[PDB]
Amino acid sequence: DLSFTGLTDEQAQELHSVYMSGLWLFSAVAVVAHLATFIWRPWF
Amino acid sequence: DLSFTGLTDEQAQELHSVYMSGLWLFSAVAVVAHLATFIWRPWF
Amino acid sequence: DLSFTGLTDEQAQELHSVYMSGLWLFSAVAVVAHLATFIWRPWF
Amino acid sequence: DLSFTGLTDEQAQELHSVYMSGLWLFSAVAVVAHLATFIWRPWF
Amino acid sequence: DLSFTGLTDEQAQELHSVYMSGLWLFSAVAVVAHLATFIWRPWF
Amino acid sequence: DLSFTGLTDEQAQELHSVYMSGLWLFSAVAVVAHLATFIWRPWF
Amino acid sequence: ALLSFERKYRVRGGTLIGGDLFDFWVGPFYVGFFGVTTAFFALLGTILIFWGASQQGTFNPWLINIAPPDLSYGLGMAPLMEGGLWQIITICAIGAFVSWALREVEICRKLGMGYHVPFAFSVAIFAYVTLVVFRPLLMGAWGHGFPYGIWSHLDWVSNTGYAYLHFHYNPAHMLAVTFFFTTTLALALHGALVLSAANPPKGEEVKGPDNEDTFFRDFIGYSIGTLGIHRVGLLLALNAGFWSAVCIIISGPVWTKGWPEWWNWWLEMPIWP
Amino acid sequence: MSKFYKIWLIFDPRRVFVAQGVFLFLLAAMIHLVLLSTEHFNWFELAAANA
Amino acid sequence: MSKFYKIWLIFDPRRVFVAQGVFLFLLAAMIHLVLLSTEHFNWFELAAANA
Amino acid sequence: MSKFYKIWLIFDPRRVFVAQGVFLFLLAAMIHLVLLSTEHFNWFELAAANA
Amino acid sequence: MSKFYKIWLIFDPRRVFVAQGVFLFLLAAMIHLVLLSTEHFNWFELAAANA
Amino acid sequence: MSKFYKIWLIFDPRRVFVAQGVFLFLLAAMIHLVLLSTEHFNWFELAAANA
Amino acid sequence: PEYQNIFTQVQVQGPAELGVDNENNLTEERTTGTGFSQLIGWIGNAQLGPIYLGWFGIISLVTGTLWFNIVGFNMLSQVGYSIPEFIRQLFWLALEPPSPEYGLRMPPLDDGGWFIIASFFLLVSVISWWLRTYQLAEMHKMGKHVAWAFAAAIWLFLVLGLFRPILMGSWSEAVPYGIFPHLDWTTAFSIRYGNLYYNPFHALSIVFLYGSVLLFAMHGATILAVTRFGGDRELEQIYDRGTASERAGLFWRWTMGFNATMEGIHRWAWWFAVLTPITGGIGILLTGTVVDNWFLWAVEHNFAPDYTQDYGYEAYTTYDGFLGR
Amino acid sequence: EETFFGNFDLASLSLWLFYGFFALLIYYLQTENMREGYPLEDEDGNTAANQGPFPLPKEKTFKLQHGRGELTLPGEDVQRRDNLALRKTAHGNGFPMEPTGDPMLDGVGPASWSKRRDVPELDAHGHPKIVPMSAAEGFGVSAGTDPRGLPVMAGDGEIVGLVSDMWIDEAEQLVRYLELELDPEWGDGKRLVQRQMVRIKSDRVKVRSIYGKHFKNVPKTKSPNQVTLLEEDKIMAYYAGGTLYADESRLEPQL
Ligand code: BCL
Ligand code: BCL
Ligand SMILES: CC[C@H]1c2cc3[nH]c4c(c3C)C(=O)[C@H](C(=O)OC)c4c3nc(cc4[nH]c(cc(n2)[C@@H]1C)c(C(C)=O)c4C)[C@@H](C)[C@@H]3CCC(=O)OC/C=C(\C)CCC[C@H](C)CCC[C@H](C)CCCC(C)C
Ligand SMILES: CC[C@H]1c2cc3[nH]c4c(c3C)C(=O)[C@H](C(=O)OC)c4c3nc(cc4[nH]c(cc(n2)[C@@H]1C)c(C(C)=O)c4C)[C@@H](C)[C@@H]3CCC(=O)OC/C=C(\C)CCC[C@H](C)CCC[C@H](C)CCCC(C)C
Ligand SMILES: COC(C)(C)C(=O)C/C=C(\C)CC/C=C(\C)CC/C=C(\C)CCCC/C(C)=C/CCC(C)CC/C=C(\C)CCC=C(C)C
Ligand SMILES: COC(C)(C)C(=O)C/C=C(\C)CC/C=C(\C)CC/C=C(\C)CCCC/C(C)=C/CCC(C)CC/C=C(\C)CCC=C(C)C
Ligand SMILES: COC(C)(C)C(=O)C/C=C(\C)CC/C=C(\C)CC/C=C(\C)CCCC/C(C)=C/CCC(C)CC/C=C(\C)CCC=C(C)C
Ligand SMILES: COC(C)(C)C(=O)C/C=C(\C)CC/C=C(\C)CC/C=C(\C)CCCC/C(C)=C/CCC(C)CC/C=C(\C)CCC=C(C)C
Ligand SMILES: COC(C)(C)C(=O)C/C=C(\C)CC/C=C(\C)CC/C=C(\C)CCCC/C(C)=C/CCC(C)CC/C=C(\C)CCC=C(C)C
Ligand SMILES: COC(C)(C)C(=O)C/C=C(\C)CC/C=C(\C)CC/C=C(\C)CCCC/C(C)=C/CCC(C)CC/C=C(\C)CCC=C(C)C
Ligand SMILES: COC(C)(C)C(=O)C/C=C(\C)CC/C=C(\C)CC/C=C(\C)CCCC/C(C)=C/CC[C@H](C)CC/C=C(\C)CCC=C(C)C
Ligand SMILES: COC(C)(C)C(=O)C/C=C(\C)CC/C=C(\C)CC/C=C(\C)CCCC/C(C)=C\CCC(C)CC/C=C(\C)CCC=C(C)C
Ligand SMILES: [Fe+3]
Repeated sequence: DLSFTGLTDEQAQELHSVYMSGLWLFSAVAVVAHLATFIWRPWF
Repeated sequence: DLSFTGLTDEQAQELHSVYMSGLWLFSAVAVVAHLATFIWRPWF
Repeated sequence: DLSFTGLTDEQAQELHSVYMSGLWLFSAVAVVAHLATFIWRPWF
Repeated sequence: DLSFTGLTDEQAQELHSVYMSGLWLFSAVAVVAHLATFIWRPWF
Repeated sequence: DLSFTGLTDEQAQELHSVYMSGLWLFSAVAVVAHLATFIWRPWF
Repeated sequence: DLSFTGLTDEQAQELHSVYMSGLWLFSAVAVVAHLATFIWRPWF
Repeated sequence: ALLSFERKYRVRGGTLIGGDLFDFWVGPFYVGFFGVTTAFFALLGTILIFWGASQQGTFNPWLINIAPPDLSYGLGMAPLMEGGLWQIITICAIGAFVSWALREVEICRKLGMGYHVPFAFSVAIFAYVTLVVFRPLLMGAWGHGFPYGIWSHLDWVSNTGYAYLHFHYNPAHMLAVTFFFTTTLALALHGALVLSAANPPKGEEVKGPDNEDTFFRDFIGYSIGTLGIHRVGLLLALNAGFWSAVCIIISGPVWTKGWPEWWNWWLEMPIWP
Repeated sequence: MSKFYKIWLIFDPRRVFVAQGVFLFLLAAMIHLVLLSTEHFNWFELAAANA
Repeated sequence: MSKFYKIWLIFDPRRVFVAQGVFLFLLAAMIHLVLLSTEHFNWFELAAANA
Repeated sequence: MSKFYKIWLIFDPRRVFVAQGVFLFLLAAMIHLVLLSTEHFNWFELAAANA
Repeated sequence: MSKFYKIWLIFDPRRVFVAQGVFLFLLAAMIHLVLLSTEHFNWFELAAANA
Repeated sequence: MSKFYKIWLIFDPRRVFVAQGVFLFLLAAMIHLVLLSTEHFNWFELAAANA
Repeated sequence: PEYQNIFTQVQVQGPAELGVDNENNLTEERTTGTGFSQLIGWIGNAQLGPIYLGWFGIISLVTGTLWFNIVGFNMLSQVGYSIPEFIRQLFWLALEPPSPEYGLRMPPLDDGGWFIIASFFLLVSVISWWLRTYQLAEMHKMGKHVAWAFAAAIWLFLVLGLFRPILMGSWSEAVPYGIFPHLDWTTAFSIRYGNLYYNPFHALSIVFLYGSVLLFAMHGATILAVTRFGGDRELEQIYDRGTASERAGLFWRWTMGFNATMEGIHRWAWWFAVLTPITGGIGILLTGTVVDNWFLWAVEHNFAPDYTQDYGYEAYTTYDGFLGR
Repeated sequence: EETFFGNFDLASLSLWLFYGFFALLIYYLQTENMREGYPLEDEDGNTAANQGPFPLPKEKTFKLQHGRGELTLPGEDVQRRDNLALRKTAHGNGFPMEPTGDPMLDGVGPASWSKRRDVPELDAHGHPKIVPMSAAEGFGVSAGTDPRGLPVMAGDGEIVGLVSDMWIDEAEQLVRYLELELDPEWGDGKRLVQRQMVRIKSDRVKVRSIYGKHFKNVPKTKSPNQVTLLEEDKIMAYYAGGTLYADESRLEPQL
């Protein structure tokens, strides 16, 4: 097992789950904002 | 379990509860201010 | 319980009460001042 | 065997497999974007 | 034998084999690109 | 014997024998380059 | 991440104000009260510069230019799009520079050193403040300061130099230029001597201070010593800064004609036939 | 989303709170000053012209 | 890929989180400022013109 | 090609990953900016003209 | 020509790889830029004129 | 004649290789550019004024 | 307050230090005789002398004296050999380069011959001094850093006086020997070829000059602030690290995020100073031979700022308003 | 003059070549300055996961005088301290350390010393460089005020003894240390003070960094005729630690 940071496999999986949840929430908010802006003033 | 700060699970849960209680009050005040400003002088 | 400053729970509560009292008195004075100023020379 | 970084063979194989997966996903998204752009406004 | 870098002959042979594979792949892609470009807009 | 680099006679012999092949191949490519350039556009 | 010898120096205490409310590090950087103020002022100034650039019409680093107001505004506040932004950015910059100096003082106090570095930085701060505060105040208008642009703040220097005709005839400019040249020459010589002592030709032992003293007495007949050279370098650099400030401050409020005319006192002394 | 409380096992609140406090006040000052440099939303000049 | 979680065995999450926060804020500010340098997408000027 | 994985016995993954992360973003930003400097591929001016 | 593998007994691969990467990228960028300063091979202007 | 191998007893094989690599690239670049400067052997402009 | 270590509190004096020696026998050419100055002892060493006399030093001294005397006697003859008027106009006189009509040919003594002779003597003197500085370091068994940094300034010297006039094809492109007259040459050179501000190598030279002054301020202050830990003994700190070096490094690491070593700071200093004349000479050599107007070059390469407002005083005020009528 | 392509002339080519050269020079200069204190560690003593953008340099060798051998850098930190009386105040990184006992006596904080060699520094002749004035031939005071015989004043205003001698640097003709003779009420024996922490007046010598009760714990020399590098580091660190540890008000915020 290779580890530069001292973490373990299970710890990395547990951290990645929450990180991905945060990423998806951020992306959903950005998508809604972009759709509202496109309806307001189209750029395509 | 992974803990760089030395806190436990329950301590982190308590801290997050109080932090989000502060965040929601800040957001509600800002929403009221933004609504009043939009009624005064719209930007859309 | 978690504490970085060395205070206890009861001492923190007792201090926060007086701090809130001072904050409310300051805010009341500021509100009266702002009302007088608006009556004299209104913005908005 | 020769190893300047300290890893073994299996660790290198695993690292390269995950890196290749990431590269392929990045390239696929780039290809879809390029095709949409060409349909919108063709160069060549 | 003579060695300034600290390698042996077998390690050098293996490294050169992998390097030559990479060089040939790069050259093949470049050749296909040059052929497409010459068809599109010939020089000479 | 005089040797300002520390290598022996046989090492120098082998190194020169390898170097001359690369020199000859590099020269050989240049001849084919200069032979096609002349046909395309002579300078004499 | 810390250096191999760094942990035993990272102790608590030595703050002018704040205590341990801000006594920590972020990476290699030390944070304090003045670190917080530095961050606030510097970030606000940079963001305001980029807002002004967007409202100007160009993001080209060579072409961005934020300028002070017209001379008709005097010492009052201008509209933000006609010179007020420059004034706000000037206030932010002064705050940031002072916070940087005070942070250096706190670091010096924690490490147990002298305060020579903040004192030396104060002279550069003084030159900047002379350029943007004292001279416009004496001349009566904020519009006398230089603009904030990479290539537009050279046009200001050119036009200000040619408004006194031949600026090389300014005596204080002569002193400042001499100090600059001498400082550079001394730095070159000092670096060369130390490197030559520490790095002899291959196969040779290293040298000591006796060897350096001998090289310079053989070379020119005098040696200043390993303690005198640092004093001399510091003094030369500080004199350069001080005389630059003096030369700029006498050009506007004290002398109005061309600078060649000043030497008429020498050209017409009674002692000459 | 229900495990977002675990950020406090990564970061100490003492540094985070000062960072957030600096950032929020910086944002507020910047936005108010940006509004003050337009014509339509400058309330000080609007009050003067309206009189 | 289901093995992407191994990025945290190479990078420290504490430094990556700080770098990501700085990068994201700077990128958002850059885009918002690029929009305001055009005539078609400056919402302050559009608000002024519509009155 | 089946032995390309040996590059990780030569180069440290952390430095390589950081350098690639910087390089890719700089390249993408440069290409978008180069597109914006033309007349035929500037989408803001196109949006303004088409309206 | 069968003994060309001995170049790695003289040069350290770690430095050679970095130098080669920098050289190849700079060369490709320079060639692409030289192509864009002409008029017969500028594909952006060719696309603009064609439409 | 056949004693030319002895050059490697005086010169270090590494730095001579580096110097030849640099000199050869610079020579090739300069010759290509000097040819581009003329008019009879410029291939971009000749291709332009051919079709 | 605490002692700041700017002037020495008390001085001591012992036997004079005659210097070290080796098999090269440096003592053979050294003068005998030393002095002590208590006025300069407040800031540095008090001992004066001795000095080394070689062939290069004597040749340099003689040729420099000859150059000085030629310039001075020409200036004296230009005024009628009147000493009071020679003193009155000292800062305005000069020995002038030849006229542009002579090309690279030898002009008459009246119109540049003395200028050429003086230039030859000055060149000989400077090259001989450089040879002396190289030979001393060779005989002391030390490195050759001093000679290489003196050669970097000699490069700009030679470009200003020898290489560029040859490339342009006229000895009339050199600098006159005088105080106010060489500051007139600087300004006229800047005006003739556009604006020297928009020469990128002049800008690089300014960068390096500013940086060298900044670096010396920083290094002097830092070494004086760790002298209480014996920091001024830099060589022993390089050979055996102490707490002075650690504190000096940690100050700048906690200030700006990175630091140096006790030996590595001098490399930074050496490069910043030497890079000034090199970039300056490259910039000067390109002017007139390649580029003839630097502002038009900047316009062509798109880094010249553009101004929207108007020119003239009548766009801002009125003549009566300025006078207060 | 003509252009190769577009606006490209000799000036542009020179500019780009200088850009490349300067990049290489910056790399070299940064690498040359990483020969001391690497690799990096965390606050618990373990190697850090992050090491930076620049790789470590290759090794160089010095040849010392008077038969001390060789020094190769970068290498192992031979000046490292073994047992430090320090404690952590947080479970993570980035927070200060707290002294366990007496910081002035334990050599931590601003009172820190480095582990140098236990031998005196030599001059070109091979003799100890710093010598007491009583054993220097032909030396004497030539200017300024002679401090020998004057009383010594502490930082809190107490008289602790008298100046008995001066230790000078023969090669550079400079005074390095002042030697004191302590009164019985304030300790026994003799102590040294560096010249850079004293002020000489017409009737007294003033030392402001440490107090009267701190003078008996100043580290002493092993021999009455010479001092080693370690001893000097230990003595000067002690005097500098008092600027923060002598009084409680010197450590707390000033406001
Ligand atoms: C036509 C032009 C005239 C002329 C016009 C002027 C005028 C007018 C001025 C001088 C000034 C100067 N002239 Mg003159 N001068 C001319 C020709 C020359 C020549 C020559 C011919 O070789 C020389 C050598 C000089 C040189 C000089 C210096 C004596 C002086 C520079 C000021 C200085 O260094 O202050 C250095 C101090 C500072 C201002 C620096 C301040 C630094 C601050 C405190 C720190 C900022 C931090 C920063 C934001 C951080 C960024 C980095 C982070 C990563 C973000 N002049 C010509 C003849 N000269 C200037 C002067 O003396 O002004 C004071 C000046 O105004
Ligand atoms: C109107 C004036 C023009 C201008 C005209 C010029 C010209 C012309 C030149 C400079 C040059 C320089 N300019 Mg400019 N410059 C201007 C304004 C400025 C300003 C400013 C406004 O702030 C600054 C800071 C500078 C700064 C500088 C320096 C960075 C640079 C000189 C290099 C050097 O190391 O000098 C140090 C000087 C030397 C090392 C000369 C050589 C000395 C030798 C070694 C002496 C030998 C010994 C002697 C003969 C014997 C003495 C006898 C003893 C008694 C024993 N310029 C304006 C725009 N500038 C020079 C340069 O390099 O340009 C690219 C140059 O030629
Ligand atoms: C800024 C660096 C330039 C320089 C300066 C310089 N020359 C110097 C000194 C200095 C700082 C001396 O201290 C030393 C000297 O004694 O000056 C009075 C000296 C000297 N080096 C010299 C040679 C010399 N160095 C040269 C080079 C250079 N040295 C650099 C260009 C050159 C040139 C320009 O080519 C020459 C011609 C003479 C100028 C002078 C001769 C000194 C000598 O022969 O031996 C040492 C002195 C004695 C014989 C004993 C004392 C007698 C002194 C000559 C007079 C002063 C005595 C008085 C009691 C003290 C007053 C204070 C002094 C500081 C004036
Ligand atoms: C990196 C570039 C910087 C630099 C570097 C530099 N200069 C140097 C060196 C270095 C590294 C030397 O080693 C060399 C030197 O000797 O330094 C002590 C020198 C030097 N830089 C000098 C000048 C100089 N450098 C300048 C600039 C710079 N030098 C740059 C800023 C400048 C300017 C314009 O800024 C000047 C004017 C000299 C002091 C010295 C070179 C000495 C030399 O070559 O002398 C030749 C000899 C003669 C011409 C004989 C002159 C005869 C005199 C008329 C009388 C005899 C001399 C007497 C001592 C003077 C009069 C004394 C009175 C009391 C009588
Ligand atoms: C338009 O273009 C320009 C560039 C001009 C812009 O304006 C661009 C603007 C942006 C890009 C803006 C971007 C803005 C953001 C990303 C904003 C983000 C804001 C937040 C995340 C805000 C969060 C606020 C949270 C708060 C206030 C939380 C808590 C406060 C408390 C007081 C809670 C206190 C907690 C305690 C005491 C816990 C104690 C408990 C124990 C158990 C000890
Ligand atoms: C218009 O645009 C520009 C930019 C120009 C602006 O002007 C923008 C401005 C802003 C963005 C402004 C923002 C301003 C704020 C965020 C302001 C916030 C202010 C407060 C939170 C104020 C709080 C004040 C609290 C006080 C005064 C509390 C207490 C005072 C006491 C005296 C209490 C004493 C307590 C005791 C004795 C406790 C002792 C108890 C024991 C048990 C010992
Ligand atoms: C037109 O002319 C001009 C000059 C204007 C141009 O525009 C010219 C442009 C060019 C010449 C451009 C050239 C561009 C290139 C050569 C680009 C090359 C790009 C790449 C090779 C990109 C590769 C990206 C690869 C990625 C993202 C792969 C993987 C990433 C990850 C897998 C992340 C996850 C990693 C993990 C989990 C580590 C696993 C760890 C373990 C321990 C198992
Ligand atoms: C404008 O026009 C004018 C005419 C002015 C010009 O431009 C003028 C131009 C000239 C005057 C040009 C002159 C050019 C030359 C003199 C060119 C000379 C070129 C060479 C001598 C080239 C030699 C090349 C040799 C090569 C490529 C050999 C080998 C290369 C290898 C990669 C293999 C080497 C491998 C080894 C040694 C392995 C080591 C083995 C061990 C056992 C350790
Ligand atoms: C027209 O005129 C002008 C001036 C405008 C020009 O444009 C002039 C242009 C030139 C003069 C151009 C000249 C160009 C060249 C000389 C180009 C040369 C190019 C090469 C030699 C390219 C080589 C590329 C090689 C590659 C890509 C190799 C890749 C290798 C690998 C990916 C494998 C890596 C190896 C490993 C992992 C070793 C295994 C490890 C072990 C531990 C066993
Ligand atoms: C670094 O130091 C060391 C020691 C390692 C070295 O010295 C290393 C050196 C190297 C690694 C060197 C590497 C060199 C190269 C990779 C060189 C490569 C060179 C080429 C690929 C050259 C190609 C040239 C092609 C030319 C000139 C083509 C011209 C074509 C025409 C003019 C078109 C004419 C039309 C024709 C022929 C019609 C065709 C019709 C048909 C029917 C076929
Ligand atoms: C138009 O042209 C120009 C140049 C103007 C452009 O605008 C060009 C622009 C670009 C090229 C832009 C490119 C932009 C990107 C590539 C953006 C990428 C952005 C991301 C990948 C963002 C990801 C964000 C992810 C986040 C916020 C996820 C999660 C955060 C958290 C979950 C926080 C909580 C974490 C916890 C609790 C972990 C702790 C867990 C334990 C188990 C302890
Ligand atoms: C008469 O009274 C006495 C006896 C007391 C005197 O002697 C008095 C003397 C004076 C009052 C003298 C005063 C002298 C000056 C004020 C001199 C000033 C001199 C300068 C400012 C000179 C600057 C010189 C040079 C410059 C700026 C640059 C470059 C120059 C050179 C590289 C010169 C080298 C020349 C060469 C190589 C050309 C040689 C030609 C050949 C064909 C070999
Ligand atoms: Fe130094």
